[PDB]
Amino acid sequence: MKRKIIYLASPYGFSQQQKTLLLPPIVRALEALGIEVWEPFARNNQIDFSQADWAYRVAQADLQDVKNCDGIFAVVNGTPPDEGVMVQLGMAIALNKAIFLFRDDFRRCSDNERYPLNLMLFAGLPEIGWENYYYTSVDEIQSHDKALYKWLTG
Amino acid sequence: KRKIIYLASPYGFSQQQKTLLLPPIVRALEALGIEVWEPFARNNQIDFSQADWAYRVAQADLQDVKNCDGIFAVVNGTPPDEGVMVQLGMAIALNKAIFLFRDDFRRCSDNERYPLNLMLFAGLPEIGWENYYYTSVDEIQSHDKALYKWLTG
Amino acid sequence: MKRKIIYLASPYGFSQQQKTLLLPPIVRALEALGIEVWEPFARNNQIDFSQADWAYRVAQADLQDVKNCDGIFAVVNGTPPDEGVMVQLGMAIALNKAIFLFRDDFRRCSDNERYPLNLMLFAGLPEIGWENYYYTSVDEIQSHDKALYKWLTG
Amino acid sequence: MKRKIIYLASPYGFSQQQKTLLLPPIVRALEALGIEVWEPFARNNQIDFSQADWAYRVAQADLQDVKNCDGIFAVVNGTPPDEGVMVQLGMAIALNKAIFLFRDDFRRCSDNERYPLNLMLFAGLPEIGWENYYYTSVDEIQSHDKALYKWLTG
Ligand SMILES: Nc1nc(Cl)nc2c1ncn2[C@@H]1O[C@H](CO)[C@@H](O)[C@@H]1F
Ligand SMILES: Nc1nc(Cl)nc2c1ncn2[C@@H]1O[C@H](CO)[C@@H](O)[C@@H]1F
Ligand SMILES: Nc1nc(Cl)nc2c1ncn2[C@@H]1O[C@H](CO)[C@@H](O)[C@@H]1F
Ligand SMILES: Nc1nc(Cl)nc2c1ncn2[C@@H]1O[C@H](CO)[C@@H](O)[C@@H]1F
Ligand SMILES: [Mg+2]
Ligand SMILES: [Mg+2]
Repeated sequence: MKRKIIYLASPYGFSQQQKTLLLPPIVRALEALGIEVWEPFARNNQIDFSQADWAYRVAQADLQDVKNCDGIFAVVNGTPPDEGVMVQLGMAIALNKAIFLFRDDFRRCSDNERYPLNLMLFAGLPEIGWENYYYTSVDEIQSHDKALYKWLTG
Repeated sequence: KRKIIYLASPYGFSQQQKTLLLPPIVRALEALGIEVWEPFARNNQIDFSQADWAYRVAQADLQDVKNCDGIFAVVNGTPPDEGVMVQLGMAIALNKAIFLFRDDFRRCSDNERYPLNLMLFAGLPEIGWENYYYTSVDEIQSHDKALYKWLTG
Repeated sequence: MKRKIIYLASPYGFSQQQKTLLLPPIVRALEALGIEVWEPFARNNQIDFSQADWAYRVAQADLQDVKNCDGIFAVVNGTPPDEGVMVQLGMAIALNKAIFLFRDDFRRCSDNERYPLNLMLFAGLPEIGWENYYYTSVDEIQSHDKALYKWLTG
Repeated sequence: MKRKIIYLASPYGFSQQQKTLLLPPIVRALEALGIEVWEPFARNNQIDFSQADWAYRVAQADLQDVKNCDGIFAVVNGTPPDEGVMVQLGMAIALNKAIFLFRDDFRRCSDNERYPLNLMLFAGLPEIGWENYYYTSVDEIQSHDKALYKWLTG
């Protein structure tokens, strides 16, 4: 059937080693669920970075990808989470996309007891049961008891 | 008549920043005839004894961005605040007017065109985005920049 | 009560509003205790930024000032705390300077349950009683029940 | 003769995927030069993390490790660099250890023209030729033309 499209938002493309070693396993786990993965660092591989307007066109391309995804899978590691990822997450919330968060970072960093991060990151998630959309390890992505799988199966 | 600006900032996280940094910016925005929605003030009366206060603040902030006319996002720091970034994103996706403020003199970015991550500028024009980018509090009321022009059609 | 030299390490010089509104109140609070305050953004205001070596000169003068102060007063607001403040805090720890920390940020941001920040920031403070060196408001700075006041009388 | 000891300071132990996949390749790059690698997350994995005082014990062990290493190899990826790495780098500078910086993150984030990061990170490096101590990929670590190799071989 038409594979669901996930926009995989991450800061992992800014580092040589992270792009090479951290992203492929996450892409693989998502694809093992039957997902069509739009990964921005891969999807922008061929830009003419010769050109001065390259940054604006990457921004417009990323904006179109988020508007056309079915859901976002946002890597929100780091203190704080990446600002580009955060802009993409807020776009997804406002457009009623499916929302899934990933953080295998064990530091807690927040102003509230309910959420391990700034509360805005959870605005598009339900009040009760948001943890089902919150993944804390790559091997958890495949879980039939978590929200990504449930969302794929109607 | 007056347009509504959502003033997104991390300045409510420090007692000193909330009292000393925010009022001057609120004053500058109001002196242009803008009705300013400042989230830390607008949620002063939310029951912070309750466990669900974080969810109610998040929905209130989401509703405010949906109902504001523009966002005025304080994007100081390396990197800019993540909640501000989420709210700027809602605003871009909802076709709100967008204005950015950064009086931080550090450059922190992935590109030479823009002083920050290019996603922050996704909702601004390709040419002339700098007219929407304020680098000092006293620049806010400048008649040559985008905020004043936006009020006067 | 002695006139000891405090190096006042902060990121508040990087923002125009912060430099003029947040930093002076902390300078005054320390000076109200009879401290000689070494504030780096003012102390290096007489440097020649016109030529390209100004960053190496400022880095060296900051290093000397930590070498010669009696204690550091590190403003460790932000998520995370400022990296230059962090380097200078590490210099002061290794140099056995007195250590005092300031955080009026409400957000707890940490690896661990003992301390509100990354544990390394506290390596130079006692195992028990470190709270007495940890200041969470401008008003608290002058309290005679906290370590800064007692250090001046020692 | 005793092998030179490098303290490998990084935030990579806070993320399960980063600890597993990013650290081993760097440890191997350093060991292939004959270095004894002190990596803090592994060196403290035997501490009893059920007890409340573990945070203090890790801080003191990290402090002692920096005092007893010959050099530090500081992973300063991220915006900004990790605050614990920064404290450990500051300790290393004040204690006249050899200093080496690693950043394969292509984002530039700084207050100056000369350096790609906050100028304090370079205070322990010479004014001229500091780039020789600054590594931008795992593959560069072994370069016979950069400062680590020269430091090992007199
Ligand atoms: N320079 C950039 N290149 C690419 Cl391919 N993507 C970028 C860039 N800057 C920001 N982004 C986008 O924003 C996030 C990283 O900040 C990613 O989800 C996505 F890559
Ligand atoms: N705790 C918070 N309270 C309020 Cl009223 N707003 C918050 C809170 N945490 C995050 N935010 C929202 O996100 C931004 C700061 O992260 C602000 O624009 C806005 F306040
Ligand atoms: N550009 C800088 N100028 C001065 Cl005077 N000090 C600086 C600069 N960049 C970093 N620092 C120093 O490091 C910290 C800020 O990162 C301060 O404690 C101290 F100011
Ligand atoms: N929880 C921590 N455990 C260990 Cl072993 N080291 C830590 C911890 N938190 C901070 N650090 C130290 O500071 C840096 C990470 O912030 C590392 O160089 C070193 F690990
Ligand atoms: Mg099919
Ligand atoms: Mg299955």
